[PDB]
Amino acid sequence: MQDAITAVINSADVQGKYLDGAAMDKLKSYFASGELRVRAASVISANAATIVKEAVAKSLLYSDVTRPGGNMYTTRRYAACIRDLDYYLRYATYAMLAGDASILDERVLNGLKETYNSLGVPISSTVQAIQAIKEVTASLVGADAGKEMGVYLDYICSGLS
Amino acid sequence: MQDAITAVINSADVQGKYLDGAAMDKLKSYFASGELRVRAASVISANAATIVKEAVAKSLLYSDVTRPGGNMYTTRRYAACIRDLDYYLRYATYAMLAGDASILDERVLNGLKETYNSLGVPISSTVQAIQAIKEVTASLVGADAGKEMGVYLDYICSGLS
Amino acid sequence: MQDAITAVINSADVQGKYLDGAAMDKLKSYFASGELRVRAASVISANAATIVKEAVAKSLLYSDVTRPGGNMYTTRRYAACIRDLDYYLRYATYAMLAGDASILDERVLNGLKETYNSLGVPISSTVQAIQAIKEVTASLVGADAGKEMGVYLDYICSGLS
Amino acid sequence: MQDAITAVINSADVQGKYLDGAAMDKLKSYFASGELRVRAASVISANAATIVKEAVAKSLLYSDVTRPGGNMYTTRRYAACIRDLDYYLRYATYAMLAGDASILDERVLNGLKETYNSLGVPISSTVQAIQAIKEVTASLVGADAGKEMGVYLDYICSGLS
Amino acid sequence: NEVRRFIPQE
Amino acid sequence: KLTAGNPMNFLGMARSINPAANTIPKVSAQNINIEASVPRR
Amino acid sequence: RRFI
Amino acid sequence: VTPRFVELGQVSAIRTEPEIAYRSNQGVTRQRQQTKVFKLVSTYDKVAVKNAIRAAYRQVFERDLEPYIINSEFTALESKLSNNEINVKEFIEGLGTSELYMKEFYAPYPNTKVIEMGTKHFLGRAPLNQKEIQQYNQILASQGLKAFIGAMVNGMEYLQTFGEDTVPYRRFPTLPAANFPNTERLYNKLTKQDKELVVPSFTPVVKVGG
Amino acid sequence: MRMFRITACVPSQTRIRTQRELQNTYFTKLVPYDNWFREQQRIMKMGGKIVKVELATGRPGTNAGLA
Amino acid sequence: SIVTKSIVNADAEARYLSPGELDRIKAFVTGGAARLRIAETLTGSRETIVKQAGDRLFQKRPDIVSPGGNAYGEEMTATCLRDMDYYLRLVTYGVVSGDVTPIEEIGLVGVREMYRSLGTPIEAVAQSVREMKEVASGLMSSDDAAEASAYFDFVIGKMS
Amino acid sequence: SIVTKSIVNADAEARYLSPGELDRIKAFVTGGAARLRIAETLTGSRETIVKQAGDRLFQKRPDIVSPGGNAYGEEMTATCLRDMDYYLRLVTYGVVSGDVTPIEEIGLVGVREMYRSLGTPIEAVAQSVREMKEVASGLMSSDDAAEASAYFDFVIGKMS
Amino acid sequence: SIVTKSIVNADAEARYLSPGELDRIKAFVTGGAARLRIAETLTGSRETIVKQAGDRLFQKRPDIVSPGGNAYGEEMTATCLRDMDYYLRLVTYGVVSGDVTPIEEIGLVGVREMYRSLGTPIEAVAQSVREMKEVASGLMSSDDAAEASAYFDFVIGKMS
Amino acid sequence: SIVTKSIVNADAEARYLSPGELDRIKAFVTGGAARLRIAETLTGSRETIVKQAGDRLFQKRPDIVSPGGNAYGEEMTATCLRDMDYYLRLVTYGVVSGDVTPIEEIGLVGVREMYRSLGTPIEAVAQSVREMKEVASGLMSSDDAAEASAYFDFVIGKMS
Ligand SMILES: *[C@H](C)[C@H]1/C(=C/c2[nH]c(/C=C3N=C(/C=C4\NC(=O)C(CC)=C4C)C(C)=C\3CCC(=O)O)c(CCC(=O)O)c2C)NC(=O)[C@@H]1C
Ligand SMILES: *[C@H](C)[C@H]1/C(=C/c2[nH]c(/C=C3N=C(/C=C4\NC(=O)C(CC)=C4C)C(C)=C\3CCC(=O)O)c(CCC(=O)O)c2C)NC(=O)[C@@H]1C
Ligand SMILES: *[C@H](C)[C@H]1/C(=C/c2[nH]c(/C=C3N=C(/C=C4\NC(=O)C(CC)=C4C)C(C)=C\3CCC(=O)O)c(CCC(=O)O)c2C)NC(=O)[C@@H]1C
Ligand SMILES: *[C@H](C)[C@H]1/C(=C/c2[nH]c(/C=C3N=C(/C=C4\NC(=O)C(CC)=C4C)C(C)=C\3CCC(=O)O)c(CCC(=O)O)c2C)NC(=O)[C@@H]1C
Ligand SMILES: *[C@H](C)[C@H]1/C(=C/c2[nH]c(/C=C3N=C(/C=C4\NC(=O)C(CC)=C4C)C(C)=C\3CCC(=O)O)c(CCC(=O)O)c2C)NC(=O)[C@@H]1C
Ligand SMILES: *[C@H](C)[C@H]1/C(=C/c2[nH]c(/C=C3N=C(/C=C4\NC(=O)C(CC)=C4C)C(C)=C\3CCC(=O)O)c(CCC(=O)O)c2C)NC(=O)[C@@H]1C
Ligand SMILES: *[C@H](C)[C@H]1/C(=C/c2[nH]c(/C=C3N=C(/C=C4\NC(=O)C(CC)=C4C)C(C)=C\3CCC(=O)O)c(CCC(=O)O)c2C)NC(=O)[C@@H]1C
Ligand SMILES: *[C@H](C)[C@H]1/C(=C/c2[nH]c(/C=C3N=C(/C=C4\NC(=O)C(CC)=C4C)C(C)=C\3CCC(=O)O)c(CCC(=O)O)c2C)NC(=O)[C@@H]1C
Ligand SMILES: *[C@H](C)[C@H]1/C(=C/c2[nH]c(/C=C3N=C(/C=C4\NC(=O)C(CC)=C4C)C(C)=C\3CCC(=O)O)c(CCC(=O)O)c2C)NC(=O)[C@@H]1C
Repeated sequence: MQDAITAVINSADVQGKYLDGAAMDKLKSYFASGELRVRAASVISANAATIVKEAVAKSLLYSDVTRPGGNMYTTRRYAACIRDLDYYLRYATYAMLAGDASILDERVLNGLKETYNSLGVPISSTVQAIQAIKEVTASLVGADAGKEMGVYLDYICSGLS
Repeated sequence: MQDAITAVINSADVQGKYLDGAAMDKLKSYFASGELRVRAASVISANAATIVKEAVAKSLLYSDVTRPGGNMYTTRRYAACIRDLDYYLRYATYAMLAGDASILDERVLNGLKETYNSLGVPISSTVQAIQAIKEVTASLVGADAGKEMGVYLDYICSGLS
Repeated sequence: MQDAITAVINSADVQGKYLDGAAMDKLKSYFASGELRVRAASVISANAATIVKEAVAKSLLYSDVTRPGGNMYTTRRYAACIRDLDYYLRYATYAMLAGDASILDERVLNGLKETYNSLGVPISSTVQAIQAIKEVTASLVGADAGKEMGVYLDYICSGLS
Repeated sequence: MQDAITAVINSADVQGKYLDGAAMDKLKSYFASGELRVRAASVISANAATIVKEAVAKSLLYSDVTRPGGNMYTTRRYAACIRDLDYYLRYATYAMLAGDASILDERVLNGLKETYNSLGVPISSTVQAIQAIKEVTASLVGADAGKEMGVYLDYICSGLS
Repeated sequence: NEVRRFIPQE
Repeated sequence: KLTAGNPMNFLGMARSINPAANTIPKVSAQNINIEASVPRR
Repeated sequence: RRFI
Repeated sequence: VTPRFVELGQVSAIRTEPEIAYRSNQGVTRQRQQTKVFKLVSTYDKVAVKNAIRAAYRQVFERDLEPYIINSEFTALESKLSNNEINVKEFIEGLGTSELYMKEFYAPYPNTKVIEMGTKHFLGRAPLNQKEIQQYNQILASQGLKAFIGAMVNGMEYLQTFGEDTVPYRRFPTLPAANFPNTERLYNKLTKQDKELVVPSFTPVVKVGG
Repeated sequence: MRMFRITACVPSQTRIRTQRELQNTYFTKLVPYDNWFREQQRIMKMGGKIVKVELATGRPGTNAGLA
Repeated sequence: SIVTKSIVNADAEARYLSPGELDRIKAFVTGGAARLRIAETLTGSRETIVKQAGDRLFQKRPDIVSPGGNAYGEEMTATCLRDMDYYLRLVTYGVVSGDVTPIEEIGLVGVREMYRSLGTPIEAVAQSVREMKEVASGLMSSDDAAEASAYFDFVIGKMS
Repeated sequence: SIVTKSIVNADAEARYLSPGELDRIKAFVTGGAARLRIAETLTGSRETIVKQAGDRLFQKRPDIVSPGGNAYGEEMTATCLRDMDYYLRLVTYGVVSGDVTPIEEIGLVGVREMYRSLGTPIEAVAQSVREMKEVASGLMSSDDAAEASAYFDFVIGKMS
Repeated sequence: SIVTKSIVNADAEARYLSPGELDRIKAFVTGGAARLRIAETLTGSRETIVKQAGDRLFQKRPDIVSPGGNAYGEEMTATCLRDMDYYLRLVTYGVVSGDVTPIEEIGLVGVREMYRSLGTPIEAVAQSVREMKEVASGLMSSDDAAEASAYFDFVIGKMS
Repeated sequence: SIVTKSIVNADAEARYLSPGELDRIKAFVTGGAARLRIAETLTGSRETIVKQAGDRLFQKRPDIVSPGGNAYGEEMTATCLRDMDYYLRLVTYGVVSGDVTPIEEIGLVGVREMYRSLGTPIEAVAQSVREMKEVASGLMSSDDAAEASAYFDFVIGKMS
């Protein structure tokens, strides 16, 4: 895992260089964004359950996936689907705070396609659900923070597609 | 895995259907067959060792398979072989009791053809030994039960080739 | 793993025959070199750390491999490369004692390229370090023993490319 | 463990004797009580949660045991205490069905006194609670069944003492 | 009493 | 021809040894008193 | 000991 | 008219048997439910003790031992477990440190594959991450096989999952990422099915130092 | 090898288990000498109380011949 | 199904089913016809069981069907009956199976998470099943009702 | 017995006995008079069962009663027939108890190791039991023979 | 061989061979010609070794060649003598290799399962190995015979 | 980094970052300029920090720069100062990140293996870092020195 700060440090380390003025500019840019990221993260955590509930309502419910024979059908599978959506939102919040998507490549996407394809989880439906999560959280945290969270939720979706 | 009852139940659940007339018929048919299944199962277990012994004697003894250079040569390989035959008889009896071959797909055939090709186990000889097991079991359980075991032992044979 | 003696014994057992003259000569050949192999394994085990240390000093140090951005850079990756060279010398010594590279095939090379490719370990640099292990080892076990050790250190290098 | 049936068998096995008339007259007695035992065991199973609730209410609740400083205080301990009372009623039902307290010796009292002593679980209050379970049980299954259930709850109480 | 053979069954 | 391990290769040896089977024994569970004949070391 |  | 609540539970269009079979077996395998967990709660029942022991052999060695032993080398270990002198955890470690285990799942494979077969047998799962692969690779490189088994079975994860009285069993972990599919690939192969590494190493996302 | 015979009472902290648990709560077991430090640390971290420790096998003070 | 459970248990111990297990399966298949009749009763009266249960439910929990409630309106109310229909259907699966396994595997594992996410008062779902149990009991003999109630009671316990 | 077996299974799941399990017990404790009848038959005719089966075994396996055989001589032949009486006795325990656990715990755990240390060809011991089964069948009605057949077959399967 | 036995032992401890392990490999290679001579003796005299051992065996165990016995009849006797030749060929593998690894992996691993399935009495197979050991130990010097005996005895100990 | 460290701590518990963690992150970003100034100070005076500290080290440990010492000779002496430069740069990474993981992952995991392989006396390396901590501390105010000292002490505490 790598955040915005360690991205600067790693780029200097691979060249064996101390941090110069340009590198300090990048760290300053991230420090200036810190307040925005922290406030958004606290709002999302306090509303995580409701964010997913509304994302599910507008994207999954009353469709083939919830009718008998569907992948979300049965209480276990419905519960697993909500749990997965909780994970995506929680790791996007990590990524948004870190300002770096590498956590998504490492702790979310690694082997995810293989998992879903072996279970028969509908990839398009989960992508539509995450996009619904992106829309819902944007209307909660604002356009600027909504667009920042949109990057990391869109990163997950592009990983799955 | 699924038995005859849960196959009907699960296929009804996938379609969101209460058990209709056709389903009730299938359940009645399995219930009527139940007594003969438990009797055959009790017979096979009492004769499991003797069944495999006779099947090996009549299919895999005094051939090039048991001689040096044959895949049954050496005691460890001979033991592994008759251990394998014991697997097929026991799981074929599970499937007979369940009235459903799914346990064979799940707990017997998964990866078996690959495993035998890796170790050089001759599948042709193996299917012959299973066929011999089919003949020997039929003589002990009867004709009706013998055919039922024949179905599932044949299922294993066809899954090997 | 099979050693030279095992290969002779297995070559005859697979035919189900006693050891004839030709097999006895293969055993005699191995018996002749027993002191050569045992003496070399004694000195190698005495100088294992030294052989790797000087093989690294002569092959990897003060190059871009150990400088920032090189795969040996960072203390963690330095230790990992040292540990790997300890493997290759200890297993090459096993192969030399056994007069047979089966142990290298089974315990070393199986999946090694997959591992290194996933971690980004440079093969060519790894081959240089092993070849340097060979030259250092030869200067310590004499020329005859270093010739036999070279066969099995070359075997690893061949299996890596 | 041993039930009433296997107690008769064991008394004959250790003498190497086939069950004689007197031994059969023991087995007839147990077969004659089978109906009442099975009836009572079904009543308790249906009222199990209710029995402990009522036994707890008249024995533990609103005393120092449940108040701060008492060993039932805190939710963990209250729940653990009810879980233990669930144990006692359920295992005494086993011993009632079998007509033999051996299962109590092997699965209830084996190491219980040492465990309670180390954790500070008060025995006297646990005995008081069990006695309440006995009285509540008696009012629900009858007089003779409650007499037999009382025998096996008294066995635990004296066992704990 | 049976006499077992050492020939492969056909 | 016969290959290695084939029991035919020892048929000649088996006939040469010509092992002597025990005579069909004269035993009868009917005549045996079980409780009296079982050793009591 | 030389690194050159 | 058809009651609305009936229409709200209806399946669109007719479903053919293929669709029915696919939909009936979708999701996590029923093997997660259709199993038995051997938890030795007492040593009075010798039949249960023996059943737990034989399950232990099948878990650690992947099948019954008879066709690849001459005589049993675990008899004293079974005697200790049966006499309540050790626990199931000690019995399980005794199996992993045995010469039989070394022959079966150490000598035929490189230490990289020894790691994943180790976690499969004793933890029920594929290795978590590269840190875990590193941690066990150093143990194998420096102390050998017995140290590796001892590390797994005496770790906090083992005790929290299987405890002292329970035979390990196949797990279906949800987290972390890739643990479920890797564990699935390990447990969907027969013994000696092939000589391939399921988890040779985790491809790093950010190379520290490179 | 040297072995300890240890008695320990390990409570339950974050769950109310419903199966029988006495066997994994208060137990006496043999621990190889080379595992006791690690095992003792683990029991301590799980909240366990080590109630008795004995050197069941081996002798105190041995320098050579530990097996 | 006891048949699946026995095979699972037997294969976990790598053994043939014991004589006791085979006897249980024998008694299970013999009692199949009585189980099937009870299933037919519940299956036949499906629509009236749900409708009357729903009316009883709304009588004693009017909030859930009044404005602001989870089931307020025609569509949401039908969904509530649809859910009740689901659980009645699972009860028939269990009745025929002779076991709660179809009930638990299909409609109870994680049910609490599902209804919490939807904002459905779970204690009212448990009430609805209680209502269906009372209605169904009055459509079958006392013995038949007692056998069917174990499956209704299983659902109710898991919703509490 | 049947009761202990049910309790053990129920205890392994930390639950009260199922109403079905309480049905098998209830039927057993009311059908027991027939079980005692089978035990009386086998007990009363144990001598003829063992001796007729013993003679049948020696017909099929004369070698075991020949010089070099494990039962050669009257002292060993008596001991062989003595072991047959044991296993017949253990079968009456199984029939009366309604379960094989009495049999397995007395005479089948480690039976291979005992007969290995003695030199007895356990296969022949399996043959003797199925000889006693055939002779016992003739002394009993079909239904009685089927009831006792499971406990005979169980012993045979655990010697084979 | 002794080489693979040592290597596997050291590899499991992530270590080089100890001084003692190298010592016995050095001794093994030094005394190689003596082992090849002992192996040469057994191979040349195999026919007389097995026959005279086969003859001795059946005189101690006449039952196995009597009716019902495993080796009853000439054809089964021929199979039994074949098995003796197998285990003779394996003893010569043991001597040349200095380790019982060729014996275990070819003829002892799982052997009890093989002979149990065939009904062959295992203790009688061990006896036939004794007989071959005696016939063999009289065809060579005591020192050579003593080395050969150790490998015969290993089989006798494991089969017994 | 402080952000990564708290994220991995929160992920390990499958939870969102706690208010305490979020407040620590907020303070760190808001005090960001003060830390970068300290890193700028260390970076700019890296030549004199390493040279003076290296000069002091060889006075404190003359053996390492004597015949048979690991740093004997100008070339080995250069590599020792290079290594000190490595560790100083890592300290500046730790300063700006508010966490030691960048130091640990780059230059402390396996450091004992690396230096024992090279023959370097590791405790003298701890001394060299210690010397750099004094020289650096004397180039800044006490409060700034305290912030940098924590990371110097972490390196010292790990190698030593
Ligand atoms: C009626 C007693 C209560 C009630 C019900 C209610 N449910 C929903 C919505 C859903 N219910 C389910 C249920 C299931 N799916 C399954 O797979 C299973 C097992 C087979 C069950 C029980 C689902 C999945 C939904 C989501 C909608 C969909 O089916 O796609 C609602 C509507 C909630 C909303 O806002 O949409 C209602 C009203 N509500 C009450 O208040 C009663 C206590
Ligand atoms: C919801 C939008 C969709 C859906 C979900 C669904 N998922 C599963 C099963 C699993 N989901 C995961 C996912 C992860 N594991 C991880 O570690 C991470 C990284 C953060 C992720 C994303 C896994 C591993 C599984 C399998 C294991 C498990 O379920 O515990 C299911 C099936 C559950 C089942 O028990 O069968 C479902 C239903 N399904 C849909 O239809 C939606 C589109
Ligand atoms: C002779 C001392 C005893 C004896 C022998 C006997 N064996 C068989 C049959 C077989 N024996 C083997 C043995 C081996 N195969 C191997 O690969 C190895 C190691 C290389 C061994 C030892 C096998 C495989 C068989 C099966 C026959 C076949 O070759 O295909 C028999 C005949 C069994 C029958 O009834 O057919 C006999 C008689 N029997 C005794 O009584 C002696 C104590
Ligand atoms: C006997 C009729 C034939 C024969 C058999 C033979 N099999 C093996 C090895 C294995 N067989 C299996 C098969 C299974 N394992 C399972 O768990 C199941 C599912 C229930 C099956 C079907 C496996 C996995 C192995 C390898 C692992 C193991 O042995 O435990 C061998 C040994 C091969 C070797 O090289 O050792 C043999 C000899 N061989 C024949 O010639 C017969 C035709
Ligand atoms: C040294 C010459 C080169 C080098 C090595 C290097 N290797 C790793 C990591 C690993 N190496 C292995 C190797 C093996 N495992 C086995 O079981 C066997 C058979 C004996 C071998 C050879 C493994 C499994 C790993 C991963 C686990 C671990 O690191 O302990 C690294 C680290 C890579 C990383 O970034 O993690 C390195 C540096 N690197 C070079 O540049 C040299 C040319
Ligand atoms: C009030 C919002 C709800 C309510 C409360 C209620 N509680 C009881 C009885 C008890 N409450 C407790 C609780 C605790 N004990 C502890 O140690 C802890 C941790 C601090 C807690 C929370 C206990 C143990 C009891 C038992 C009585 C006793 O203290 O001895 C009652 C009485 C129930 C009865 O029938 O006696 C009530 C009424 N009831 C409601 O309906 C509200 C939702
Ligand atoms: C035989 C001469 C006498 C006899 C023996 C007997 N012993 C037990 C039970 C046990 N014996 C041991 C002993 C050991 N286990 C070991 O691992 C070792 C060290 C290598 C030894 C010495 C143990 C531990 C037990 C208990 C556990 C177990 O069953 O293995 C029994 C069985 C008692 C019972 O009912 O469980 C018996 C019969 N009995 C005699 O009468 C002989 C005089
Ligand atoms: C209730 C009447 C009294 C009470 C109970 C209480 N018990 C515990 C903890 C444990 N209770 C047991 C008992 C058993 N476990 C079993 O498996 C069985 C055999 C079937 C029995 C009888 C055990 C083992 C424990 C410890 C482990 C665990 O809880 O799983 C507690 C909590 C102790 C603590 O401090 O953690 C309590 C409160 N306490 C009273 O005051 C009542 C009089
Ligand atoms: C100086 C205080 C001490 C000292 C130093 C010394 N080091 C070496 C050689 C090397 N040092 C390293 C170190 C690192 N590589 C990394 O990636 C990291 C980043 C954190 C570190 C710290 C390496 C890799 C080498 C090898 C040479 C190379 O750079 O390629 C030497 C030379 C030893 C030799 O014989 O060549 C010396 C002298 N020596 C002392 O005595 C001081 C205590």
